[PDB]
Amino acid sequence: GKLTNGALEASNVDLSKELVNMIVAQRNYQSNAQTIKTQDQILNTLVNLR
Amino acid sequence: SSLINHAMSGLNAAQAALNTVSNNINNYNVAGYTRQTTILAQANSTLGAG
Repeated sequence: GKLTNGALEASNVDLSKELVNMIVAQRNYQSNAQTIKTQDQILNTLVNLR
Repeated sequence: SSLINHAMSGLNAAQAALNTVSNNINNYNVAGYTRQTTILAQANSTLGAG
C-alpha cells in the first residue's frame, strides 16, 4: 500500500476490548481458582479418610 | 481514541477556518489583497478494520 506524509497509525487497541477481556480473564482465573479450592476439598477429604 | 481523534481533528479544521475568515475580513480593504478561502478534505482512510 501507499505511505502517508505527516500522519501516523493508531495502535490497534480499542481499550474497551482489552478491558472487558480483562474482566473475562479475571473470571476464568477465579473459576479455576475455585476448582483448586475443590481440589483441596477432595484432598483434605482424603486426609479425613484416615 | 479514534472518536476523540475525530472530535479534535474537526476542531483543528474549525480553528483553521476561523483563522482564515478573520484574516480576510481584517485584511478586507487593502488594495491588492484578494479574498482567500480555506478548504477541507478527508484523512488517508485506509482499511484493516474489516
